[PDB]
Amino acid sequence: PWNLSNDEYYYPKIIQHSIPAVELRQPFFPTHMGPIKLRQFHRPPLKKYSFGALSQPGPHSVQPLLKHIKKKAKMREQERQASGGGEMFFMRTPQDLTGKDGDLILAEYSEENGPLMMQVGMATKIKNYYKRKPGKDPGAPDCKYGETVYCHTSPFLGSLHPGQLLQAFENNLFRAPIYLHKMPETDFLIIRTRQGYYIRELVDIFVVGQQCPLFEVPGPNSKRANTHIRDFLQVFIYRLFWKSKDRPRRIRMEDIKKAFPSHSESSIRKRLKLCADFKRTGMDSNWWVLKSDFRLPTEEEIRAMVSPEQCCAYYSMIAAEQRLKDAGDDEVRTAPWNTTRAFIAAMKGKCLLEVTGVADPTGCGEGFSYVKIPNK
Amino acid sequence: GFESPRPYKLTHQVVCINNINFQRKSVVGFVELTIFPTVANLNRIKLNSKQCRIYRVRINDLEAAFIYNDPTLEVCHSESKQRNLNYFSNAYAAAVSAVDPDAGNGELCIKVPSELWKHVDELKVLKIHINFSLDQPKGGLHFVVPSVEGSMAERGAHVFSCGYQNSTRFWFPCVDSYSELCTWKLEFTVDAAMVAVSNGDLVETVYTHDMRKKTFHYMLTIPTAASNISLAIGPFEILVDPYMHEVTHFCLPQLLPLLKHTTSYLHEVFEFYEEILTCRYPYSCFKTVFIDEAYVEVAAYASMSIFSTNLLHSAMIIDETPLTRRCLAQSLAQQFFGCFISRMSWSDEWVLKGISGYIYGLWMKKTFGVNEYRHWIKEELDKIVAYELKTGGVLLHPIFNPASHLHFSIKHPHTLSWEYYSMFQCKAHLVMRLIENRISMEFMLQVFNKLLSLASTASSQKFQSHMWSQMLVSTSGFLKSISNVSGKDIQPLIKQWVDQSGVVKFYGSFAFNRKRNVLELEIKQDYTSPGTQKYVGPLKVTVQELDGSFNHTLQIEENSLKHDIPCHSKSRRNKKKKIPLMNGEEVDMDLSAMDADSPLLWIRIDPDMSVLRKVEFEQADFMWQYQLRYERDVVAQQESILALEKFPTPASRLALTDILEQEQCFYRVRMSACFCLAKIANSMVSTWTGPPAMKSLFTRMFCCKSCPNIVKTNNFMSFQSYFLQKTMPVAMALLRDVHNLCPKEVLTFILDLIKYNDNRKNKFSDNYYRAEMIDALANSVTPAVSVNNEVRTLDNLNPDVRLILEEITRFLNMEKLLPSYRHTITVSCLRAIRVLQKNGHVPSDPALFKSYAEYGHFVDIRIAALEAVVDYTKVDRSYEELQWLLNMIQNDPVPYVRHKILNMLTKNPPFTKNMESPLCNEALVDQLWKLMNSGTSHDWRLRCGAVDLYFTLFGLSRPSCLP
Amino acid sequence: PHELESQFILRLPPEYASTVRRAVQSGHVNLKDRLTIELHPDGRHGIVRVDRVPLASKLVDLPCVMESLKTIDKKTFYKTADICQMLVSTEKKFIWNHGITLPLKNVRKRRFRKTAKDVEKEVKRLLSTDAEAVSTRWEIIAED
Repeated sequence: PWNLSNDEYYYPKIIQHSIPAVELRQPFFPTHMGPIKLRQFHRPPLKKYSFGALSQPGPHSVQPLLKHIKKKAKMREQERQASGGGEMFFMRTPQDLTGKDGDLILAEYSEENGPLMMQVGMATKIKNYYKRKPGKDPGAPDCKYGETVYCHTSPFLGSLHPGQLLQAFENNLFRAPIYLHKMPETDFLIIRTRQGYYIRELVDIFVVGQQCPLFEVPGPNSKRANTHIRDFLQVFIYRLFWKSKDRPRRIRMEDIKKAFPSHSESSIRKRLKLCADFKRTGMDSNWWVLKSDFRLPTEEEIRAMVSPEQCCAYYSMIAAEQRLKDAGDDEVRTAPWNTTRAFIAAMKGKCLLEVTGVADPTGCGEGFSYVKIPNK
Repeated sequence: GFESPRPYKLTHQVVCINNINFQRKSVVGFVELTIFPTVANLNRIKLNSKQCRIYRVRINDLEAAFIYNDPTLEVCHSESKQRNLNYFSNAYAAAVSAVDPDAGNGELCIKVPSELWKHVDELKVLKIHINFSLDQPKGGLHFVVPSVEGSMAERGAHVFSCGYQNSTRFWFPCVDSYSELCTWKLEFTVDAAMVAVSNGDLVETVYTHDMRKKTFHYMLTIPTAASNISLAIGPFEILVDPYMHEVTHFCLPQLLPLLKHTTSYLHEVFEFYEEILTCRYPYSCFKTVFIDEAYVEVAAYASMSIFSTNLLHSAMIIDETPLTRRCLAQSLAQQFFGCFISRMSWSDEWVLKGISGYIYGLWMKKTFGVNEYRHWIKEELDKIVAYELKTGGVLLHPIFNPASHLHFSIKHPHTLSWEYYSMFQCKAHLVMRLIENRISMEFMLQVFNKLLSLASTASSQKFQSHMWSQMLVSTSGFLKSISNVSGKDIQPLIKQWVDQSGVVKFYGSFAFNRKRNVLELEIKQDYTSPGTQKYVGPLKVTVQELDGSFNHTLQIEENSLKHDIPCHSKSRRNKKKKIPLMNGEEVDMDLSAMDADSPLLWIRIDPDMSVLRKVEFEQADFMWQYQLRYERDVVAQQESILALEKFPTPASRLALTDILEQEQCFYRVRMSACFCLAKIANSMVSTWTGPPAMKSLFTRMFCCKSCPNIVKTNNFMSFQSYFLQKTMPVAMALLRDVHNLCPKEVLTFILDLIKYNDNRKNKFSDNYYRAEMIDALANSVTPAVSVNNEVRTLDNLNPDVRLILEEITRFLNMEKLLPSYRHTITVSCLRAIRVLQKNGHVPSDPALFKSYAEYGHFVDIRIAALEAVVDYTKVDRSYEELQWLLNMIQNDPVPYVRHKILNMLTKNPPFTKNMESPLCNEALVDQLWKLMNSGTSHDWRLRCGAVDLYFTLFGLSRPSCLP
Repeated sequence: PHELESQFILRLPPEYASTVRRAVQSGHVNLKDRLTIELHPDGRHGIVRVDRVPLASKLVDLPCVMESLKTIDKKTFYKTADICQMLVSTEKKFIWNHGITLPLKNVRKRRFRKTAKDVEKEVKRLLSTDAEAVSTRWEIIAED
């Protein structure tokens, strides 16, 4: 007639990326980054086109896109109201991730090179942490973006004041305090493609403070590092087998050698040894056909193999490897594998961090340094 | 997209009922349908009607000609000499498909008059006015008329619409499909002292000009199907809910306080179902009717539910509060997702049954706790793996035979066996739990809210089905809404567990490699059994080692056998530290039984029940004892209890005794540990040291400190030591000595529990505890030592059984003067007399049970007595008792009792197909073929029960015992 | 295939920024004729022509990294591109020291931690010259 389940003795007490991002598609998640592409990591230069309308030299008209924005927003609202009116998932194609539609905000970073950084196509949430005032409080100061949550226990290193609302980017990679600023009155946003220039205005720009890392960047030559390299190569090989139209699914080796050119071909053969065999003569000659007993994994198994946040941690590791390599122990402490290990260990309560040090990304008294100190 | 199989679209229907005569069991009325033809040259219009005598039919006030034929009255011809069951199943499927409104067909074929053809070609409205009469219905409307004199309201006579699925054709002519949605206008002219409850909201109640009768007018503006329209006419006591004011509860007279106490919880069920979904309750009223001689225990129609009065309990009745509470909860879940959102075909029924069962399981989780949820999910999963390994498998969403491994056709709900229907609903809600496991629970509730919101925007339009078909769900629409809200599609999971009809069997065994510190699992599947299929997905395994609990995902492809997972340290055996558990806590474990070289304490293959599986893991006995003691999962404690019966070592006795002594264990684990301890104690006789099992523990927990053999006076206010106290002597009576006789120390203990029982002090009743005491007395009966088939008389009675017989005589006679809540002691004493007759103690005479199986008794007494008569006619090979049971199947007033007799005669058959019996005549084959063909033509549940009985007795081929 | 879109920021003089802002928020294709952008084959020089009035432009590198984030419900935000360049209109000259927001000013000089031991390319050229040579003589020197 009651509960009668002794639950207090048995049980004592989210981010959905785009379908191009969870499928690790190669424009957004690169297979190989060279040295000049690792120096320009997250700072991509303005490339000159060889073919297209902008490749011909001369003046080029920019095109306003406000009929396009409101047409796409009205179309997405029709899709949402046709599907029952709830919240929908829209980012299903690469053409959904253009800047030509939707409400864009900008997000500037305080640090030069953060320990973790999102790739194109990945999602993040805005959480407004609001500590109520002692006793009576009016309610969270309302904010245009994000959802509000009442935080008794401060997520960040410091603690919120009573009656202080702090917005923050929250995802699987990090959690970082953001601060809404209005845009300058002179700056517009030009989206250039091969066909032409397009212009939006911006009105909202956030400044992102020092990140609190939630994912540990692996070290170089680590076991997690080599495991991610092997799993990424295996996922790419499976997706090339899925893309093959031949009835015995078959791939070519130099497609994989074009994608991963730093790999020795002994490792690629090792990945193809199980699940494929090489045909030298007859039909399918010089192709790696799929074995007939091998069941090619489904889409959800391939998604469960490698996560996009592991790819971001690997990209952070190899970019920091390049920067350290170019600059000939203080710098090694500022490497993201050390700082991410230090911060995550401090969050479990293993150890403490010297908050003033050399891992400080500001170079002055502002900002923290995530390097381990003993708790004694 | 929904395209109708009918060439017309029905907009509005008026059902008017006059002259409900209770003496003659007769109704008169008319029906006026408003159809719009969608195809020109409509000519014939085909409607559904059973048992109604059609007087006249007028189309647009012009007299029309109808022809009636029902092929399901006599399925095969009387002069065909076929006697195999596959012939009858194909003929019965063809007959039900010939009256199917889900095709274009129907039983009443009305011809459009000639002058209206220019009205039907350019598609304009047609108003069909049929007037009919039910002369003495054998189905549909059930008239409960008691034989007390007085007025019909003074004796308690009432009518209600009974049946399952599309059974509204049994009391008015309609389009009896779930896809023909229309608005409704319902008028019922009843006696002035009676009330007529139906679907919609009651717009008015006018008197007749003599003021002896009154007409109830109901209107239903939400477009429902004809199959969701119901009726309950009787002298009901009305009670408005004091919390929610659109909810009225109707009971039979003199049962108002029971109704007040019973239906006092329902507002919390309403609040739950409206806060997990975000839609409010779609109908404008809710009505709960409690009736006598009900068809099912709970039926749910549009804006109405019909329960039996046997659910009504008072405040002092426990062990019935959770059952009635969950019956109310599943009726409300079917109000949301069986009556508002309806079915597009007979396929896509798994969607609605799964959503109803899944949200009812979420209600059970919030109300009774996560542990009761896990126990319920495990018992449903064990039920389905037992049924699917027994006979073929349940196929959710078939494609039109798709399932030819089973003796009936799955194309229509009225050809399904009743056990298949029950397992269908069970598998549907477990597959919905699997879809929640793949796509998280908040996205699942968003799917359900999107379906409800499309239906409620659809429910307010007036367009005749341009938009009213958004209230009908399909499989493709459900999967598309899932893909809309989540971005993942579940098509491999749908392809495996819905379209394929099988469960998986796992045989696991491990070996610990000490050199490389790995755990080599060996998981092999039995995929060649008739009910099984092959699993190739991922599989979770949880290993508890000394460093904690770690989860691993294994990829079990077809050629896979050995899975090497890594193991952690054993440094919590170097120092005594606490070993951390599955939750955040940690405990002190006695590591003396563990191996020195292996760190791992226990292994669980598929802990979260994420597949439809049956696991057979080979651990060591100390690992099962550690899993029984220190696990924080009730299904793992239950499976360790189930696996400790094979290891009768005294460490397992210590493990189960420590579980029994332990409060803060879930109570249904201790109730299982009682029976496991009884089995282990029976297996280690000539080794057992002290007293019998659980006796000292019973005197420590439930008896006085100063008197060990006097039980404490009954205080049942804890509800967990009440259940454990009433289950411990029932398991204690299964103790046996070296001579295979129950010891006289346990029988004397049970008799002293019966004598010293004092219940004048608790606020709860004692009927279930005393009934369990009679069950414990019945468990102690061992077979008697008859010499030379000596007649069992009173002098050569066992000295043990004379005390038992005196006690059950005293209990049954005292029940005749001071009755229990639902005659629980009558049921227990009849069951115990059948136990004494099954052994050689009481003479094998069915006359007592034949007197308790008469019509005027309570239905629990009736089904207990009929169970005893079925067991007697199985053991004594009685011909006249089988003819008595078949006659009672043919003409009994209560149809639930007829269904239960067919069910019990299927479960405990008098003979199987392998047996040579004296009861294998051509006469019995002809009687059962006549019972399948004719005779059971009015119920759709007696006919499937007769098909099940013919399959159990004679098999799928030609009855062998025949020329 | 798909090519990642390349977004940059255009900074205009304030009166010309007001005319361009009014023409953007109006939304006609009249703005398309009025505003043109010609990028010179230097790669770091241009003209932006507002209402057919030429303005001199430089494509500069920004000290921080910005990211455009689109949304449909204003609760979940999807990263669309990385912005690192600005075509201000009116090498060391092509590097901007300040950030776009008001708190970030003199970020490169003050709020950026500097770690030090073009130069690599010069070393490669020196190695190539040594290879094309015959005899190489080297000495770490002193003041001379």
